[PDB]
Amino acid sequence: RLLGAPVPVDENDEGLQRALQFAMAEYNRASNDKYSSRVVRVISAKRQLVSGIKYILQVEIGRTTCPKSSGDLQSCEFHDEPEMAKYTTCTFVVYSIPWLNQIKLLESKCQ
Amino acid sequence: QMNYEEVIKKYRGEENFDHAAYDWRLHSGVTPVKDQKNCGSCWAFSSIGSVESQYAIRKNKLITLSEQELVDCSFKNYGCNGGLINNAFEDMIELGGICPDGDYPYVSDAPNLCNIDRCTEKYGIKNYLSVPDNKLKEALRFLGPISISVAVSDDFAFYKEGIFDGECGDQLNHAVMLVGFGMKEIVNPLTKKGEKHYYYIIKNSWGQQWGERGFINIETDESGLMRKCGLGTDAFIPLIE
Repeated sequence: RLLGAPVPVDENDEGLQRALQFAMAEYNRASNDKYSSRVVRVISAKRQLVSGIKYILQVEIGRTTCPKSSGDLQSCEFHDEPEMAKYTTCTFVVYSIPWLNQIKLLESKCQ
Repeated sequence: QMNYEEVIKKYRGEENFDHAAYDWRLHSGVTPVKDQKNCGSCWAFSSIGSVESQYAIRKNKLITLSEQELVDCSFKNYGCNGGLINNAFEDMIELGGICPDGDYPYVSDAPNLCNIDRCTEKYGIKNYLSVPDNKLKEALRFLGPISISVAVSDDFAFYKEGIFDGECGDQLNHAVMLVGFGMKEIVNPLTKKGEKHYYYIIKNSWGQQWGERGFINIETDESGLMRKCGLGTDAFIPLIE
């Protein structure tokens, strides 16, 4: 009913893609694993309007048979054996302030 | 909870006015713009801004109230997860005034338990009234700044200057303040004759870097019945005297 509360927002939301893209890219970089990950699917994403835009992602991540982009980024493939693919779920919280051309990663905790 | 027709009567009476332009920013009716930051508390900034404006206009006093207190203590709303303007005012009445933001600082999303007895004296309202979607200009002119809802889009969050008329949002989602209406002559580059472009003046809560020093202009007609982005489908204004 409410002003300023988190809203659904569709999966193909260009603004979201960019939000996710950033999140993931940031990750692989924070990760120490020599294999880059990447999203299997977007479970539940919500966008809240504030002093800028805030996104809340629920996605399933997986390990691919690829290097840290030193490649492209660009779609490899996930590891064939589910134990190297170490599938899991993460929740990202991105915060963009466009009129300041900046963007952050407020929270990124995985299962 | 009051009746517009009865209220506007005592504040307007005869005093006819010019629908072209009037800006409270030039009549001691608008307090400094603030920033909600990472937290969805526009509903509070909008509300409180309206009451600070009422004090500067009716009491001649310049105070800045605490939207934190309102965010923490308004059990009608949902703090940083949204809220409604009229719920805000509602609770102000129950709480019996809000503290100056000098004693109850804003901290946005940071965990914070509510505490009322945190200042020497509180500032509140007597009640609030709702404004008809065809009386905004009148309302603004004799009653003062109005707390309104509006549907915002990306084209909005990217506003820089001038009288905006870009794409609106999907549904009402943001809370702002209506601090007046203006009018600019602009020579049509094709007919080469100047045309009159009317607009509303809105005070946002995203800081001073956004838009024209925190404000934004919205396209409208001379009567102000044209409410772009449904701006004003929700219009409230607090009364303190």
